[PDB]
Amino acid sequence: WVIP
Amino acid sequence: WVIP
Amino acid sequence: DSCIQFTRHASDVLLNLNRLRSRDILTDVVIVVSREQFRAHKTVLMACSGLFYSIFTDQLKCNLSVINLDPEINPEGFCILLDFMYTSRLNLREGNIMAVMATAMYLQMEHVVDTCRKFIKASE
Amino acid sequence: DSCIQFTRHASDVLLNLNRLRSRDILTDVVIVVSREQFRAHKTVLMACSGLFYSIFTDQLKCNLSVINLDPEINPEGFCILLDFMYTSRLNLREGNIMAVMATAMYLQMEHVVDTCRKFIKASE
Ligand SMILES: O=C1Cc2cc(Nc3ncnc(Cl)c3Cl)ccc2N1
Ligand SMILES: O=C1Cc2cc(Nc3ncnc(Cl)c3Cl)ccc2N1
Ligand SMILES: [Cl-]
Ligand SMILES: [Cl-]
Repeated sequence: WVIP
Repeated sequence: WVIP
Repeated sequence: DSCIQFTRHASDVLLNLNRLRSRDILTDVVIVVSREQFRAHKTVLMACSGLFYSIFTDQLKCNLSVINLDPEINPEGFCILLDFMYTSRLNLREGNIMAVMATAMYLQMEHVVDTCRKFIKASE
Repeated sequence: DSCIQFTRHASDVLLNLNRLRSRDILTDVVIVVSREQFRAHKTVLMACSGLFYSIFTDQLKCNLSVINLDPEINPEGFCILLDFMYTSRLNLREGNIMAVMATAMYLQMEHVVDTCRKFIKASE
């Protein structure tokens, strides 16, 4: 999971 | 395009 | 093999599937979550959820145009997860995390369940 | 927004759509290319090809279960492009590049047309  |  | 790979292809396909969903094009099922209805493509739901994969591979349920979810399922939690299926983006907030995690457990979306567990653990 | 994004989600969705295609699950169209037949999902074809997007948004053609391609289309070139749609991997070889490029032009798959043009230019 990432900060887009 | 890339070499996978 | 000796194939070449187009890096952005999968993301471009998913973007177009979401555009078809927004315009209600070739949607073949309505998911009923208490008073709320959500139109979708059976193939995308199966590709994202262990529950929908089991439902639409069933020889009788594969032909249904309406699927009713368990009354304990929260429509907002479902909406957030449906948006995630079609975009890869999850709108996870303090006010919805419990409903999102419970809906993801029911839908069998293990990566969503995992991030919800981690976000809850950090707040404890 | 304040969404989080699952990096591998789009690739995982496409992998599962290809698994459904391999098992012939919820495929809703057969593409006829001379003597050869290819089963697929209309939504994936539309998401990958400007030609299929135009065909399946047409109010009469959207309901057809069989689509016949132009007789000049090579079945192997089509097969390679169908595999690309469902995997992001293109089996481009000296022996098939001309058929693949012509099929990609017909199907309106601009990124494939672009790499074929570049691979041909380098060999000149
Ligand atoms: O957490 C998850 C996400 C998910 C998706 C699916 N889907 C598929 N799996 C295998 N082959 C096929 Cl053909 C599909 Cl469609 C099944 C289980 C789960 N669990
Ligand atoms: O080279 C290409 C690849 C391609 C795909 C599509 N597909 C879609 N485009 C916009 N909205 C939607 Cl809803 C879809 Cl399905 C249209 C044109 C082209 N051209
Ligand atoms: Cl997931
Ligand atoms: Cl393309």
